[PDB]
Formats: sequence, structure tokens, C-alpha cells
Amino acid sequence: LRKSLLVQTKRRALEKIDLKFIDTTSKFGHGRFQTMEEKKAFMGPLKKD
Amino acid sequence: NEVVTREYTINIHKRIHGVGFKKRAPRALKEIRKFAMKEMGTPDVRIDTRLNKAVWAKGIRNVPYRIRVRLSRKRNEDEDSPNKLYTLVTYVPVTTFKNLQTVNVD
Amino acid sequence: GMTHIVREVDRPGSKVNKKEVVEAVTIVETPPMVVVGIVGYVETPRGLR
RNA sequence: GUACCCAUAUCCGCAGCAGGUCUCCAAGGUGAACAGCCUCUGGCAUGUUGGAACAAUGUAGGUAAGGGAAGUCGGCAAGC
RNA sequence: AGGCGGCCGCCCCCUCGCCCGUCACGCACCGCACGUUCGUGGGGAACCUGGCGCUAAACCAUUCGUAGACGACCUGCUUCUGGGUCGGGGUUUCGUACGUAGCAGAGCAGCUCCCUCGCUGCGAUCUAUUGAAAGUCAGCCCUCGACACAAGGGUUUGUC
Ligand SMILES: [Mg+2]
Ligand SMILES: [Mg+2]
Ligand SMILES: [Mg+2]
Ligand SMILES: [Mg+2]
Ligand SMILES: [Mg+2]
Ligand SMILES: [Mg+2]
Ligand SMILES: [Mg+2]
Ligand SMILES: [Mg+2]
Ligand SMILES: [Mg+2]
Ligand SMILES: [Mg+2]
Ligand SMILES: [Mg+2]
Ligand SMILES: [Mg+2]
Ligand SMILES: [Mg+2]
Ligand SMILES: [Mg+2]
Ligand SMILES: [Mg+2]
Repeated sequence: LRKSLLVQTKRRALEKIDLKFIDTTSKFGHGRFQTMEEKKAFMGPLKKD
Repeated sequence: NEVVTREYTINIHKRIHGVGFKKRAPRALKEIRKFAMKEMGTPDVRIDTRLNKAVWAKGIRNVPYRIRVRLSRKRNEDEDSPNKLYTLVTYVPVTTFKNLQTVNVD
Repeated sequence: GMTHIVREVDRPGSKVNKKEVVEAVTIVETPPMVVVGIVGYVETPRGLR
């Protein structure tokens, strides 16, 4: 990760961003759920219990 | 110098991947020989007719995914090879595959 | 790996403004760097030595 | 005269050559069918080599969002 | 693109470390060149001697995939926080496995306690067990659960 050798504004650098949602769906395939607690609360009980 | 005997659950479905249909089942035999040579240590590997039937029971391309095997190491006599020990791989049938692991057999 | 970000855009004069934007965003794991060595350089008339 | 081949190896083609050469016998199922496919009697080791990986390019096979011949001399090929 | 020079405290000697003058000698090799030099000139293999020190690293093999036509490149290998193989889970792909039971089921056939859904047998499917069963890294993640494996070899490499 190399620092930029020139200084530019361009209305593209140095703007305060606001993050809202970062998805953590299943990337090994098609993702359906966000968190493990949400997945277990949606699917309910199975043969694992 | 031991004469030991151990059971195994080889996974041919994850030891063969990307092999064509007309050569999928013969690669399983070389993979079983390589697995026996790696685990037991001797180069001489002899597999049985029951294991031959268990591998080739479903053709050339529908290779069974997991096979329960038993490996016995014995010595050779009567003008033996330079490799005195040899692994005699035999087949044992089992209905299920879950919660099965390597078992030393007396 | 790569994930999404739902991001608020504070860039005036656009259709993008005041709306959520989903972007393709990578993740780079960076462990801290343990300092080991110091190297000095001399300006030569062929470069740096 | 009476052996044997009668053939993708006993014939011809310079050869154990995807070439050519005249005939009889013909099962079960699906099926209109001696069509195509899978089995039985009967033969065979894949056709003058094997092992390892699956790069470019090629030879044969299959697909591909939207447009449907706008490419090309021509719907050539492929597909409905 | 550096290794010789300058200063101070001492060191064993030298007041001929140089020019002017006197004296006697050293090969005077008897006419002959390539002579005197920065030379204790540069490099290689060894020989006998003193002191001070050093105790490795590549390549193959095997494994690996972030890499590959073959070479080549990035990697692992300790007997304890090492790796490998099974198994366990996490993820996912497909869509509800065999067996069991049904007062579900187009109906059909058989029997008589002539039975007020009487009973049995065949019967595409359906229902509960069933978000079930099956595969899941060979190029997915974690495992201190179980097994053995581990310094085990072949080739090569030194600077007055
Ligand atoms: Mg005859
Ligand atoms: Mg011919
Ligand atoms: Mg012919
Ligand atoms: Mg017929
Ligand atoms: Mg008919
Ligand atoms: Mg006929
Ligand atoms: Mg031939
Ligand atoms: Mg198309
Ligand atoms: Mg389409
Ligand atoms: Mg059209
Ligand atoms: Mg038109
Ligand atoms: Mg034209
Ligand atoms: Mg045509
Ligand atoms: Mg079509
Ligand atoms: Mg089934």
C-alpha cells in the first residue's frame, strides 16, 4: 500500500464517508443470511438439536 | 519390523477430481497403492479381489465415494524381494460412514 | 476477500446525492510491521547507492 | 478335389493399410420396421504403444444474458 | 568510484641521513645487444613452520498452489503452538431419502360375526417421521477427538 506521490482534491479525495451496511453473506455460494443468530432464528430447530 | 494391521476410510471422491470417465476407476487403484505406500511405508502393495469388486462394482465413472479398507503388513519369504515387507490391502463392508476413523486391529 | 458497502454519498450536484450506493469493496488483512533494519542511501551521479 | 483364412491379420492394393471383393443362418425387449438403443448364444481387448499433467493452437461434441443475418459474394455452417 | 598522508608522547641506532676538498680500494670480466625499473609485477595447485579463529549453504527427492506445456516461481517438514489422513462441526448445492404407519387416496378383487365406514389383499400419488437424505476441496474455514509420520538420504560448493 503506497502513498500517493501527488496531492489532488478533484472532489474525489478527502471526503468524510458514512458507512451503513457491510454484508457478510455466504460467499461460498449464494449468500442467504447475515449472521448465525439470524439464520438459526429464521430456520428454527433441526436434527442438530 | 512390525506386523501391524489398521483400518482406514479412504475418500476416493476427494482423491480423484478432474479425471475423465474412461480413466476414473483405474486412477482409484493407483491412489490406493499410493496411500498404502505413504501410510505403511513399504513400496510393495497387493490389493485383493474383494477390493477389486468393491471398486469396480459400479462401472468406470460412477466410482464409489468412500471405501472402508484394512491394511495388513506382513513379511515375505521363499526367495523374497529386496522389499521384505508388503501391504496386503483388503476390503471390509460397512453400511454407514459417519463417526468412523482409523482403528488398530489385533 | 470482497464485500459490499451500502454508502451514503455526500457529493452535491448529482443523481447519486442523498441516496444509498452499493459498491464492490475489497478487504486486505494487514498485520503490524515489526521494524528490523535501517538502510541509508548516497546520491551518486548514477543514482542512489 | 476334400486342411485352413474367406478377413479392419491367411485375397488384391509394395504392408498385420479407416480402401475394394460374391453368398446362407438368424434370438429377447422398446419399437410400424431386418430403423436406432439395451440385453442372450457366440466372439473381442479398443485395432502397429504405455505412464504423468490438462498450456497455446487444432480436430470432433455441446452451450451461452439481449438483438435475430446487422458478418459474409451468398442463412456457409449450426439450429428451429 | 576511500587506504595513503599529517600531529603528539616514546622507541634499537644514526650528529658521513646532502653538497666542497684529500686519500686508498672494491672483476679493470681486456670492442660489442635483450642492462638498470613502481617487482617482496597478476592468477592457479601443492610443499615445512608460529599465533589468532571458523564449524555451513545450495541442488535433487517429497510436499505445496498464490504457479505451471517441460523447465522455472511461492511454500511446509521440532518430536511439541509441526504437518498429513479420517472424523466432527460452520458454510453451501439440490429439494423432503429407505423403512414405518394412516379412520387420505381413481378404484378393483376376495371373505362372512351378513356384517347400522364389517374385514382383508392389489393399487399413480399424498400425509407425519422430513429445511429430510446425499455431496461439500481435490484450488473453502476451524479442529489441540483418533491414527501413524518427523536428524531420513543422493550430488555439489572456499577468498593474498
Ligand atoms: Mg473343411
Ligand atoms: Mg483390410
Ligand atoms: Mg473392408
Ligand atoms: Mg422381437
Ligand atoms: Mg408392440
Ligand atoms: Mg436376411
Ligand atoms: Mg489391424
Ligand atoms: Mg444467445
Ligand atoms: Mg437467451
Ligand atoms: Mg426474430
Ligand atoms: Mg430483415
Ligand atoms: Mg453482399
Ligand atoms: Mg447447411
Ligand atoms: Mg435451443
Ligand atoms: Mg432415490
